[PDB]
Amino acid sequence: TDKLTSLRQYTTVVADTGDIAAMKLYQPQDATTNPSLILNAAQIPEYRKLIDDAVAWAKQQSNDRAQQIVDATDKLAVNIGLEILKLVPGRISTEVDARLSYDTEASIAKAKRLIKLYNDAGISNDRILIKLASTWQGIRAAEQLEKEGINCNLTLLFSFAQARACAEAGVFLISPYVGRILDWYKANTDKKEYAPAEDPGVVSVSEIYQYYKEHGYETVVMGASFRNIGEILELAGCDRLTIAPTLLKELAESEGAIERKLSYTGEVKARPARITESEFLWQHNQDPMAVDKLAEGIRKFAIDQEKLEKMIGDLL
Amino acid sequence: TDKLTSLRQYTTVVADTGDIAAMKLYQPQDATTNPSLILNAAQIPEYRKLIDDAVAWAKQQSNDRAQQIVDATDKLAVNIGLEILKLVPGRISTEVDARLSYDTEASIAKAKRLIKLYNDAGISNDRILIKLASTWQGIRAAEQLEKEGINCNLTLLFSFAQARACAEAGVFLISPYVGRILDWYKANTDKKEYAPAEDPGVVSVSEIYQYYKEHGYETVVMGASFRNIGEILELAGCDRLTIAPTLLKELAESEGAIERKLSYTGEVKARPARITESEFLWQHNQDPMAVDKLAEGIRKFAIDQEKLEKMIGDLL
Ligand SMILES: *[C@@H]1[C@@H](O)[C@H]([C@H](O)COP(=O)(O)O)O[C@H]1O
Ligand SMILES: *[C@@H]1[C@@H](O)[C@H]([C@H](O)COP(=O)(O)O)O[C@H]1O
Repeated sequence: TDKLTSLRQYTTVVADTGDIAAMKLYQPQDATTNPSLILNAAQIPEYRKLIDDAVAWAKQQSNDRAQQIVDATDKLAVNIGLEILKLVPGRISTEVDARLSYDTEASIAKAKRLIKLYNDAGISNDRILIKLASTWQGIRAAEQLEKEGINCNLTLLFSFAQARACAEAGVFLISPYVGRILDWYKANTDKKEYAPAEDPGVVSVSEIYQYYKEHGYETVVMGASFRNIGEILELAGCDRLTIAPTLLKELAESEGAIERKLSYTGEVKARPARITESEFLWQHNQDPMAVDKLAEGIRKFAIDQEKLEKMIGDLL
Repeated sequence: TDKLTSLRQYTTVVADTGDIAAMKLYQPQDATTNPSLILNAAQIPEYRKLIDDAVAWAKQQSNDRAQQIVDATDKLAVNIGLEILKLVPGRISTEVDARLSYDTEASIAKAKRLIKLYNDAGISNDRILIKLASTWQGIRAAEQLEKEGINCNLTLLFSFAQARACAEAGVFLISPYVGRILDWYKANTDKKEYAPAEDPGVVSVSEIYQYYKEHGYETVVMGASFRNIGEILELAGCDRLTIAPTLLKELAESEGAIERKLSYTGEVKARPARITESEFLWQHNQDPMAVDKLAEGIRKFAIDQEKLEKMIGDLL
């Protein structure tokens, strides 16, 4: 058989898309969305119903334009999640407004709001991951949310400091990036070609996986952001991998068996003291890639939130 | 006469160097040092005495190598400052260990330590600025230090969020950058030639000046980091400008009178509520230049601190 089937021996495959067609085709365990994917899925003609339903629902919650905008955008994201959950047996990841990324209290509130919308639609918390940026503030939000029974997907994870802080916070899942790290290295160094094992994103996630397993952390490691199938294959054995339909298709069309790459077979090591905020900030900012890309990914998801709001505002 | 004399009609000229020769030649009101300048000034043959004196003093404070390293490096910076104060009637800026930049409590302690060294040498606080990075943690450190009669120079100021937070903290002085902003724009955009008025660093400091004066803030605005004399001339009227000997020389050798560029002639405007940490983080991270350059400048100054420590460690 094919490399997607072979990968699935080792790794739980997750579909990184808001498109239900992919869920039907690849029958993934979980799915991930993000504000950009929500904005793109809103353009799928067959999703016009979901948009109109979100708007109609919002208009019934209040007579305030600003609030209708927020209600409609949140309901759209949730409506898309609900369609996906009809077709995937595991989790949907739904991302909070990235404008809240440096605000712990606002992020906790938004997570609870999205959870409420799902719960009111009949979906329990065991089917949802609230996805948010792994800034210090986001990690602290997640720590509290997990204590209150809300499982999170900590994302935009670039530096080891972020990885460590997320594990120490006991978050349900992390989605550390591969592809965006490659992007940075291609843009900021003269090496524009990497063998899969030397891809800096592959190295990053591999190192994270090892750290997590060597210290007995239970946080799920889900690689995210991919540019090529080689990156994915180098991470075979990662707990989960979230992969866009384009690369799911490439894997399914690639013949051959693959070997497991990521394993931990040793003893559990004693954990350090928790990283402090000051230590986290020092260490994250040692990493010029992580500095740039965390801030950038937040800015970009925030822009897409604003674009979604503009789309919705025009329909009220 | 010359452009340096002409500039001095409008702006207090400060010498950006650890080299006493410059203080004698240009007779500046104040001087600024930084960890890189301290490392460089340590290489001036005539400063060997200052180094040997710092090491000998350190060895008398303790028999602990780690502590001697810190004591000697701090004493060297102060010894250089003391030499400069013999030749300048105003302030010396002496910068704290940049490794402390994301640690408010450690930064407060270091500032007080340096102040103690100066005070023990007979120098009062009205002659000293403790220089530190304008991270949130540094601004909070400075806010407290000012309440305790220690005047600070908040530096590595790139974003407007930083400028606003520094003003709101009531810091004695800021040293926002011009030249490093130009550096970033040349490296990250296709425009590698700027007319002085369009130089993004000039624009940054000009905007900061306007904001400070329009809201009645008393914090001194001292432009820092220069790549050419045109940048400096565009800021004629800035409260202070700290300028390296190379450009002081260029200004002194340029004939011609210059006009004042930076002025505020209006009414005092009401201040907003204080920017919160979350707002500050959001706004700072909107600025990819500021994101990169704040973290980078900290990393670089920290490296120079380590290099200084290596030099000292070798002499114990
Ligand atoms: C959410 C998930 O949807 C995304 C995605 O995997 C990133 O992919 P690129 O945009 O291709 O880098 O990342 C998580 O934050
Ligand atoms: C301290 C001061 O010494 C420096 C200096 O002005 C920066 O100049 P470049 O190194 O040429 O950009 O800046 C303050 O932090």
